[PDB]
Amino acid sequence: QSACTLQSETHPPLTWQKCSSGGTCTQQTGSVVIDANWRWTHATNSSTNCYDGNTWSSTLCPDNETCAKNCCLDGAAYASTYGVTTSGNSLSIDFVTQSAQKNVGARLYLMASDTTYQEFTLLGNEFSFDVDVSQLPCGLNGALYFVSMDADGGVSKYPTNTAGAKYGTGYCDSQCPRDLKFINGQANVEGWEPSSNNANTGIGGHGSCCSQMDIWEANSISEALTPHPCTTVGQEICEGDGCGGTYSDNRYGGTCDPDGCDWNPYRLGNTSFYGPGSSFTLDTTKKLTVVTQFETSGAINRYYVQNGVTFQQPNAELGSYSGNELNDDYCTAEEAEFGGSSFSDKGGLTQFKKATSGGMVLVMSLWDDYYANMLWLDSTYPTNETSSTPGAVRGSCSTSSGVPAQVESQSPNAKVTFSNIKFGPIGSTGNPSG
Ligand SMILES: O=[N+]([O-])c1ccc(O[C@@H]2O[C@H](CO)[C@@H](O[C@@H]3O[C@H](CO)[C@@H](O)[C@H](O)[C@H]3O)[C@H](O)[C@H]2O)cc1
Ligand SMILES: O=[N+]([O-])c1ccc(O[C@@H]2O[C@H](CO)[C@@H](O[C@@H]3O[C@H](CO)[C@@H](O)[C@H](O)[C@H]3O)[C@H](O)[C@H]2O)cc1
Ligand SMILES: *[C@@H]1O[C@H](CO)[C@@H](O)[C@H](O)[C@H]1NC(C)=O
Ligand SMILES: [Co+2]
Ligand SMILES: [Co+2]
Repeated sequence: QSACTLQSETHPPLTWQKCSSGGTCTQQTGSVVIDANWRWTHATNSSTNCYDGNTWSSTLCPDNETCAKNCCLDGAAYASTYGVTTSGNSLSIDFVTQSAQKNVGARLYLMASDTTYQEFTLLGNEFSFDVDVSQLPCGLNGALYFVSMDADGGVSKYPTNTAGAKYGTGYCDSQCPRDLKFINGQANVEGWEPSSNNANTGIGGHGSCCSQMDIWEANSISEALTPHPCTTVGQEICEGDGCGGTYSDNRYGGTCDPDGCDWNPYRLGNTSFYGPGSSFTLDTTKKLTVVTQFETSGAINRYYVQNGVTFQQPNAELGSYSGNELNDDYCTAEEAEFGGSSFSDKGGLTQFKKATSGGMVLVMSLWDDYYANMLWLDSTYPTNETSSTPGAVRGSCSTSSGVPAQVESQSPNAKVTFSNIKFGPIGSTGNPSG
């Protein structure tokens, strides 16, 4: 797609800290950009929509190439349309925003310039952020994560994409998402099927795969840390059901692991660690700090800080594994005890290290789940299982929770706030900000 300018595009500014092994930190100034799927897509020469509701224009978009030629992405009114605001080092995303139309959530990328994404090399480094999840009930997910996207949003590889990172192009993740309207400089109208339960979305014949580090998927009830490897590290198109992921009938596709080696302290047995109020170690009614460290072995370490008190990731015992480091032994014990082979099939932490060794883009989002109601995060899943099934219970939410239309109606003013991002060598991000 190209870019149009009927609506101006001004990326909300966002600062973050780059910290040094020598003990200082230096402020960086970036901005955030909303993903292309949230934008108005219209004809290059008029205001006629190329996509509306969950249907493509059959005349403007008779095939993927003609559609991309005929159509452009336009600018975003971040606050008034999308409920996205920033202030200094803080980013807030509202759940439902009513303007001329209803918007639900957002997916945002951290930019280096107004036309390029910021890249981070995670291996050897740590990433810290503060989060307020107090206004995230059952069924919602405020996510902070990394994906192996191109810094230019795909422009250099696919010159029929001239919109680029400035307009939030080039997304990929371990779900190999097929809901994307543009992939590799072409539309995704071919094979498009509208969602039966979402007036604004559908699933196309192509998806966009790449490695994904889910630092944080969470609400006020549950949180999870999950690396996802793919057989090809970076962005790659996939065809139909070969994509696997949420958007295919068979979740286990050809290249990415859509489940990951997940670590949810509640799921692992510690039901007192994270939740609302003073009965939990971490009180989710209050802001907390989350630090994630990528040691060069390929293992992942985690600690939290709240009100000046520090907590390592809680210990877990699972099969022959015992500890709090997310390492090969944890991931293979998890597959043995909970079931499945997707993570190991796609090459495990060894394959995942190939992604963290290179650059990845920072993503922050807020979403509800039109496929499984977020039950995998915060409830019992599958819902016919009980506490006697290892790993079935992931949080205390009812198995009836998280119906999108219901939570959108009942909790439209839900929101997530991410703030105080700090990145640098392991051991550096707790030092004084600059
Ligand atoms: O009996 N089993 O073997 C079994 C295992 C797992 C089952 O549910 C799957 O659980 C995964 C881990 O919670 C889920 O993966 C998560 O999916 C999210 C949505 O796509 C994604 O954002 C997250 O990163 C990922 O870890 C998966 O969705 C469940 O199907 C069921 C039975
Ligand atoms: O030793 N510490 O590091 C430490 C940190 C935080 C502590 O308490 C928390 O302090 C927060 C900031 O003052 C409080 O949050 C603020 O509460 C206000 C009143 O409700 C509210 O208006 C504001 O928006 C909010 O940020 C929090 O309640 C405290 O628990 C203590 C020690
Ligand atoms: C949960 O984790 C916290 C922090 O490590 C710990 O103090 C507490 O004892 C744990 N509780 C259970 C039931 O494992
Ligand atoms: Co094709
Ligand atoms: Co280690």
